[PDB]
Amino acid sequence: PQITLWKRPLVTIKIGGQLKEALLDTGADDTVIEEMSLPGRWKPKMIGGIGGFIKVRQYDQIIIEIAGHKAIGTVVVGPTPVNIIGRNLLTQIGATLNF
Amino acid sequence: PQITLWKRPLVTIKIGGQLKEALLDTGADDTVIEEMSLPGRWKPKMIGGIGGFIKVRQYDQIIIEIAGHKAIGTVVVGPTPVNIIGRNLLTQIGATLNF
Ligand SMILES: CC(C)(C)NC(=O)[C@@H]1C[C@@H]2CCCC[C@@H]2CN1C[C@@H](O)[C@H](Cc1ccccc1)NC(=O)[C@H](CC(N)=O)NC(=O)c1ccc2ccccc2n1
Ligand SMILES: [Cl-]
Repeated sequence: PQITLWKRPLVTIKIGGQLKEALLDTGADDTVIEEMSLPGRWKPKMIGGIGGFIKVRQYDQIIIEIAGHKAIGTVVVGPTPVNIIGRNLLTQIGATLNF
Repeated sequence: PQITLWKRPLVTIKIGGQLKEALLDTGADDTVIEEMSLPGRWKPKMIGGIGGFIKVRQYDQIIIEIAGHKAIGTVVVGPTPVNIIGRNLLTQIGATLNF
């Protein structure tokens, strides 16, 4: 698909057996999901953005289906107001910015 | 151009006659620039991100070149860690996300 940016580039994802809405975010290093349980081990991390940092739990080798495209990678979980698909998974579905 | 996302999508911008580095950010509603002087009056705005909110100065109808493409629109100035080109100006340069 080609997505114009007049509005927020929101898509449906599947993660942990759950459907969620998420933002396709070229300005994010990481994939940050609102609080949910995920399988396997995790470790704590601090991630920063405008405003400062938040504490998250980092889970590795997590599969997410992103608007129909499967990708695997590290997902961090914590108190974000918006689920964001960052570059670590955007690369895996072949996403590019074009102008 | 076609910009992949293995690295941060950083480009050169020109604002106020000055060259700066900025991030092309589909996740950002607004364009946020590091402290600098800009002409005219400003109005207040609060912008929210991952760690919370920051106060910025909103300047309308600012001329800015982005990777060689001219945009004229709203920029907010404040204590951002990274200059961010958000959707308000990405649309003016005709940017799309594709996968
Ligand atoms: C810029 C503004 C207009 C305020 N918009 C936003 O911040 C919205 C807010 C939304 C609600 C909260 C959840 C995030 C979404 C998406 N974001 C956009 C989104 O693209 C945002 C833009 C950004 C990039 C760089 C630095 C700061 C801010 N990115 C991020 O928040 C990601 C989160 C992450 N760690 O992966 N940060 C970074 O990728 C990142 C990179 C370099 C940095 C250097 C110093 C300090 C912080 C740094 N953060
Ligand atoms: Cl990863």
